[PDB]
Amino acid sequence: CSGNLFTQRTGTITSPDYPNPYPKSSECSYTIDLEEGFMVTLQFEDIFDIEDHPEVPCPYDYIKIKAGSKVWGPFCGEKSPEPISTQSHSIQILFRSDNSGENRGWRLSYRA
Ligand SMILES: [Ca+2]
Ligand SMILES: [Ca+2]
Repeated sequence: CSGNLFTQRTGTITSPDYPNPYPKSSECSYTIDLEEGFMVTLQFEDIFDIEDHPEVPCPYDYIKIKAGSKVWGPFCGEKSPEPISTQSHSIQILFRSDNSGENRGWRLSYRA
């Protein structure tokens, strides 16, 4: 769940094995890499189910997105964020999980 490079102008990315529980000890990363001038919008779809924590926001299981100097996240819980207009052709996503719990993860679609 590392190394993927997405170069088509639309696509779908999910947590490993979605909608089944994601693996424990996940250290996943993904890149969307389109031609300069393209502008990617990210929209979560379907169920969103990332373990949360009572003491800190999204410490150990989380998704985070970066485009240029902009970072969105970390996100977790049972509700996705609203769609993200990245204003970029170059997007980095990472997804972490720890060794406990049994949550189903995430699905997002991207378009440019
Ligand atoms: Ca691991
Ligand atoms: Ca967990």
